[PDB]
Amino acid sequence: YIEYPVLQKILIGLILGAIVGLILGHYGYAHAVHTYVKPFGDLFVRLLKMLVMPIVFASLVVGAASISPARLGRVGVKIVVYYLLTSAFAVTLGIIMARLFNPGAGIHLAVGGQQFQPHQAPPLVHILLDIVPTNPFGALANGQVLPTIFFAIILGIAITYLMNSENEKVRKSAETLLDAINGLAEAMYKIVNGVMQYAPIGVFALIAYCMAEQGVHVVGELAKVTAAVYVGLTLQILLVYFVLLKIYGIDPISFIKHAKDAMLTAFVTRSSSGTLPVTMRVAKEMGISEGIYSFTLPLGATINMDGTALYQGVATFFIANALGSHLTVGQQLTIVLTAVLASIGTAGVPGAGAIMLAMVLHSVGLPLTDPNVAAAYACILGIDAILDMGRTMVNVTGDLTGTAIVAKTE
Amino acid sequence: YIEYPVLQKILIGLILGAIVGLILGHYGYAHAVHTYVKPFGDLFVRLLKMLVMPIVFASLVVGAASISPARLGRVGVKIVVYYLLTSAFAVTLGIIMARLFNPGAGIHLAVGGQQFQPHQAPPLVHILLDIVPTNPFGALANGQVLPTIFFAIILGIAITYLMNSENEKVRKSAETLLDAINGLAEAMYKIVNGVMQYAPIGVFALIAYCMAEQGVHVVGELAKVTAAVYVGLTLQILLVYFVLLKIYGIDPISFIKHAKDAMLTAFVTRSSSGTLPVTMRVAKEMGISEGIYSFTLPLGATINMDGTALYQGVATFFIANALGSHLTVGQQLTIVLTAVLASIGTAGVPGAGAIMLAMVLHSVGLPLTDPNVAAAYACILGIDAILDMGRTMVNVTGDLTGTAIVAKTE
Amino acid sequence: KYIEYPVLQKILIGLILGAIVGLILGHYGYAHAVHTYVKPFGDLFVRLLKMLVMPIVFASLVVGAASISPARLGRVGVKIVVYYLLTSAFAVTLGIIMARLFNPGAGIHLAVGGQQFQPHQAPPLVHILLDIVPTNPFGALANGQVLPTIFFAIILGIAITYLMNSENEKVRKSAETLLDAINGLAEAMYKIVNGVMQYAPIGVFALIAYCMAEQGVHVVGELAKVTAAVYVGLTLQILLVYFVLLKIYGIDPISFIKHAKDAMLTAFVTRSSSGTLPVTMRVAKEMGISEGIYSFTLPLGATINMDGTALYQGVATFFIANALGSHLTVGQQLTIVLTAVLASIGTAGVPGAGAIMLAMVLHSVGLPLTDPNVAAAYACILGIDAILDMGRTMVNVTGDLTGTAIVAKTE
Ligand SMILES: N[C@@H](CC(=O)O)C(=O)O
Ligand SMILES: N[C@@H](CC(=O)O)C(=O)O
Ligand SMILES: N[C@@H](CC(=O)O)C(=O)O
Ligand SMILES: [Hg+2]
Ligand SMILES: [Hg+2]
Ligand SMILES: [Hg+2]
Ligand code: NA
Ligand code: NA
Ligand code: NA
Ligand code: NA
Ligand code: NA
Ligand code: NA
Repeated sequence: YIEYPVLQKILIGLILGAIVGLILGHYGYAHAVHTYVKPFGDLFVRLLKMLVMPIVFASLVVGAASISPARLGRVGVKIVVYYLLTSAFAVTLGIIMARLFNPGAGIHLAVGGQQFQPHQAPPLVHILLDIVPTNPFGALANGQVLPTIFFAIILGIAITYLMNSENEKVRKSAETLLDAINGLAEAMYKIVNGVMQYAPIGVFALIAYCMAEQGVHVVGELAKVTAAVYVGLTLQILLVYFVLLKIYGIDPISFIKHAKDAMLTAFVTRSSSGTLPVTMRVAKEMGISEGIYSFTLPLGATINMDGTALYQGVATFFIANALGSHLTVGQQLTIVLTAVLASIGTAGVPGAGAIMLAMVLHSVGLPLTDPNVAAAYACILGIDAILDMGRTMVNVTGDLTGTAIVAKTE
Repeated sequence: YIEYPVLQKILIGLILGAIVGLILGHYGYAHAVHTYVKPFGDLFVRLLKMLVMPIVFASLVVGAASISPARLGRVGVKIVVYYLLTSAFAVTLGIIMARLFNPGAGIHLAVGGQQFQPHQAPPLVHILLDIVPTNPFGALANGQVLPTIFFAIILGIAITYLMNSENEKVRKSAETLLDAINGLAEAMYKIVNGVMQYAPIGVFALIAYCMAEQGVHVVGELAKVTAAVYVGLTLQILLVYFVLLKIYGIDPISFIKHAKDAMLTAFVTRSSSGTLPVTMRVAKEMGISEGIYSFTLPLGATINMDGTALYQGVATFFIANALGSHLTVGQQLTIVLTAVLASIGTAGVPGAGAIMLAMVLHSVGLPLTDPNVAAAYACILGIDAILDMGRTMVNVTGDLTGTAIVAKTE
Repeated sequence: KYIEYPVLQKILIGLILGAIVGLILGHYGYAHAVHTYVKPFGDLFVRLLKMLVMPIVFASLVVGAASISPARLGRVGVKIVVYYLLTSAFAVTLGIIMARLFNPGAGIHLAVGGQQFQPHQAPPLVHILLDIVPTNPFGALANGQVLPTIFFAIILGIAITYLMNSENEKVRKSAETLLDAINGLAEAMYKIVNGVMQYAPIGVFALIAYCMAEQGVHVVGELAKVTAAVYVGLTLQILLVYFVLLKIYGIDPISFIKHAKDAMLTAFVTRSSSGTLPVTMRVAKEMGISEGIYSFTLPLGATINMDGTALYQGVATFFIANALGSHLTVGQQLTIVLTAVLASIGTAGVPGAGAIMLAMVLHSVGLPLTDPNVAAAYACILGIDAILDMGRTMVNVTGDLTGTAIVAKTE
């Protein structure tokens, strides 16, 4: 009986969660909320957590095979260099956005009864080294997001080199495997949309609790982050796209004139993908060559989400702050590096980057298996659909921009 | 040098195990049996244990893709509804069969020196929740039958939805994967028949011991179960099939008249599969439409083993009773739910349902990694080929019945 | 990266140049400068190999087992696998007796944890056999467990083939696409070998910049001792094993080498059993051998049938035993024979294949690479690998040309 505008569907359980919560954080005892409504956001949280392991790894084998030299011609060398440098700046700017806003801190929580401890971050030599997983199976098997990453990328570059192989038997294998890995990837996102369908219930319970148990003080903080994000996203559009459209030859204000339909679709769809027969239509409607908008636009569909990278920058900081954790330089620029990858393999479905955030949380020090960490995560997971729209939308823009700059080079 | 009627082959080591045992549980010291002949049933037990994990999972991804809406047309909606409601009643009736007989209890054993403890079955909220595996890889990797299941069925439903996909790249992946997962499944059953070949040795040692060390008191108890099963199987045939054949239009006593050859083959083959060019032949020799007996008969080959579902009902109870464990309501109707699935993905080979029993043992509270549990399992594993015949046979009948009732609807 | 040279000479450069930056800094300077600074670079190397060890035991053996599996090979190949299996089996026997003559390692006595290597107590036979049917195959791979992993590979790869014999199509296509996927893991995994093998000069540099830094000059001999124990076993294999049965059948054994010159030298410098196949099959035709005979056997001997590796894995397991202070027992003696047969059977035939695959046979005698001491002794002999890899690679290639010629006479 449940099938509605799947974005409005959430926004309904969200403004209506905040309200069933807030009041039962008065008249009633939110240990009625705690015992009864809470397990439902938990069923939600977990269902995502599930996907986090397959879809880090499955994704990155695929996505790594997407860029791998020598697997892309020089028409695509001159676009990946763009994609990589653009989405890297985006997280830099997400860090500096959430460095301006203190999104979270003062939302101080300590769920175990004890405040989050950071287990002692060890000698550099070991921390680097300790990421070549000694048994890659083990890595996936239990947890280990980092090695699991290094092992995906390593495989995914190898995978491609076997398609270059002078041998047939070797190539058909190499392929059928790369195929099977994708399809895991895909089927795994199919499960995302699965859970995303449970999402209204889940998101209901999630801020029926942030409102129930964090008082009204969270409301601001949740907004503070939204602000930190959007005002960074449009700070990205202005200080980052318009900045280099002007550098090359494309009239930057009129760029938006033709690219209107794409971005709005990207916004309300909350799916970088959904907006591609809208993006490529727009792409043709601005001089762009058949072969150029055929490579780049549907490759920027998955790889190249500046909107996600900035998101995962401000999200990692919202968790740091939540816990009571000084996110250190170094682990600063880890966020830059890890949210680049974290973006690179973020689906471009509905709630992709919220799951993929785990990867970058995990890599700075905050493992989702840590009551405190996974509390601060369960919170920002509640205002995700609200970020997912500006997010999705920039992600789509960033492909139209790069397509246009490299169009000028050809 | 060993190649005989592979069913008579076992029944030889079985009546000749019970005899080498029983006597060496007198004149000689069955700590000669314990040290010398026993490791040979163990090599057997383990070899099955091995398969249990791949073939729960590989099976259920495949088998879930077999039913998954929307993957089956309404000709098969009107048969799966049958299959699911029939095999469900079968375990209900298996529970009530072994509720009448006390198959096991008084076979009280305590192998660790200590009697089986049940580790404390925790808060409902957690027990449900705690089956969305947090890392699917982990789940399989170490043990975890339940989540492993949930994740199978969740994947296999997703898998199918990608074949519905408007995209080609997406469908070919989705396929090659679903292909690879099968073939695991298959190659895994190939290993079953492997082990099943060692089985005569294995089954020899198994009741050369139940006879050596349990006294003669077991002999009855082993029969008690056989009784509890067969008199449940033919109680199924009479009170369940004849009951609804009479409800629709098919003359129920004459149904058996044409279906003779199928059932006997099913009996001696001990392979639901072997009996399909025999089942479909009989299916044509009773008015059934080419398209109807083409869908349902070879789909009832794997899915829809009323005979297995009942088996796993009475087996779970034989272990409960063996240990000294009151199998509780709830975990009662768990057995109903779990042995439905446990049946749904039971191979339809030789010794399929014996392995797949673990899945349903495991799910009530008795994990095969618990000396006591896996002692009670190693015993009933010895009279498996004796059940496997009545079992196999009903499984085959249940497809011919459903085919005939849904034939009347068309 | 600017780094692309004769990839074998490339290593031999960082090796004679490691030994020299090491040796001296084990005087003037304090090799706790070496220890803190240059050492992690060999470790990045060691680890990168270790990575591969698990996939490429398993992926390899599923494939390789499907290579032999009856009934998957006709009687033209029955009469060659029987050769291959008996030849490579004797090779490790001869590797054991080579390193039984030389004491390669011992007196290189090390105890890294501060404590000397303990052997954890090798349990009742019944359990030790039994305990190799992995109870959860996933578990096995997942965490470590080389032996079961193997048993489970070989068990699958035999089954895999049986499904291709299947009267059913749906059953065969699956069976295949899977057996395809598993290969390609296999293959992609060895692509990663060559990857690491490219880092190798750095890695090998650091590795004996240390064995030279911290083991004094005493190691230098010991490292050579092994090389000796290997080569003088390899050419003891050629003379006492090949020439011995070429003379038994009909082929003039000294003139055999006359036509097979080009193949062996290529095999030597390539350090790649595979690279030397359009060289091996060319020579194979230039000695009467039938089109159908040298088409089956030579490129099947490419991967399966590395006498040169089997002997290597024999002397290597002994170099580790000796290093630690471990009496390698009979039983675990003939384990080495059995395990280095398989260990060879699925050794890639790439560059540094058999060094990785050694882990499989170390692991199966009692020395698990997860044991500081064990994986110290391993990191050492890993440094003089490219030096062995040449004689090794080369014999591996010879042994296919021999078997091809003997079974040629039978046809
Ligand atoms: N919302 C983004 C992906 C993400 O969730 O980060 C998109 O689909 O475009
Ligand atoms: N014996 C059944 C399956 C099972 O063992 O439960 C059949 O093959 O029909
Ligand atoms: N060097 C051998 C394989 C090995 O390293 O053992 C070859 O490629 O022929
Ligand atoms: Hg919150
Ligand atoms: Hg018994
Ligand atoms: Hg050394
Ligand atoms: Na995008
Ligand atoms: Na992405
Ligand atoms: Na059936
Ligand atoms: Na079944
Ligand atoms: Na070879
Ligand atoms: Na080999």
